Amino acid sequence: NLDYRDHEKDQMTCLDTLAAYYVQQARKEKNKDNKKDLITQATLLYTMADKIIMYDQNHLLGRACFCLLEGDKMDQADAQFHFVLNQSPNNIPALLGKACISFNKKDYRGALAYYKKALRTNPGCPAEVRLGMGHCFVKLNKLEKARLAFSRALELNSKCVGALVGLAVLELNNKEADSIKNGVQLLSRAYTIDPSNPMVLNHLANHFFFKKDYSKVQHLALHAFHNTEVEAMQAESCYQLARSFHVQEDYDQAFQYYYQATQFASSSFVLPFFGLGQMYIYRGDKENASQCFEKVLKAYPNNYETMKILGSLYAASEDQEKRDIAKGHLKKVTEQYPDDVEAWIELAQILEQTD
Amino acid sequence: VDVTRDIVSRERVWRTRTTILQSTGKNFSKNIFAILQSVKARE
Repeated sequence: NLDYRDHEKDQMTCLDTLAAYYVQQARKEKNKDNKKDLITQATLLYTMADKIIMYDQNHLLGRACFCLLEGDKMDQADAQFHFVLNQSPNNIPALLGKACISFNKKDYRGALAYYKKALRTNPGCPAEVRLGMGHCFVKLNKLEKARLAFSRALELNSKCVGALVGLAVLELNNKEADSIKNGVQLLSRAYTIDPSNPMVLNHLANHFFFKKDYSKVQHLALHAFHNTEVEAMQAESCYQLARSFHVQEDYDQAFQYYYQATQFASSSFVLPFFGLGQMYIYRGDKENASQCFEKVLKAYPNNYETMKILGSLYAASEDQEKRDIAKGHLKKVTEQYPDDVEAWIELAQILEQTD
Repeated sequence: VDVTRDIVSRERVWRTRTTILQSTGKNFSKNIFAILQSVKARE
């Protein structure tokens, strides 16, 4: 306000952009700046924005979104997002903030009811607000709903890869049917339009792994690893590298990748625990392969995991801590017939002390 | 010679002397030392 005759309102509207686009730009960081470099500028000017007008339609958005960037205080962010309904909720993303916090607490029922209001009004957003709804239609067995969400997102704008790689992930389960669409239309198209994505790089790597082309899996998994920040993608990017190294009789480099796959993200999937189980067999340190294979049964048993601890069975005699698991594993290979050849040997190798 | 470690490393001894002493079942001494101690107090 130099000579504008009481124009403080537009000044606060100006500083609101400097208190919201900083948090919006902190997520898509480049290679010369860090996260705190855009967080510290988002924390200073927000206090100066609240000197004129406090607690407005967007000022609570900053207090709520400050917690998503550090990964803590979820109840604080949900209680700050609810206030925009009680002050003046004149937009849809004024309410969409609660569903992202409901998603972080593993609440898809509370998130799906909030993502419905995003399509009725359908306000303006280049990010295809229908994409987060198609992302929650992934769970609770709504495959008829998530494709119908990704198709509209692909018809409004094909620039978005977030509506295309989902259909690739919706189609990765069919390995005998629809392979060309899954390696070309869902993997070669998402790659040429956006090569800096570690998801499509991981999926092109795991697709090339079955075709016995290991020259590109290790090349793409290095680029699928350095640009990601959250622990969900990096454990899998290290897991592809250690899987490509195990089949080459290269367990030295693959052991550290198998350790990083479990040290980064342990409750993600059963694959890193099984990889460390088959890896600890090396160098005669098969003691820890049992500890790492114990967590494989905790999710679900497998006909392939039963022979792992049976082969690496340290039970010898008068040792019921370890023979019960070999017996219970052998009871799994006894019914099924996956070309059993040595399965009956390990059966009788325990029953010599017993009947 | 190596014929010793060639055989003592692959064979299996399921039964030996001390095996013979314990029952194959589960007969602890809670039901044994009880009467064993009751006999000493009456004397």
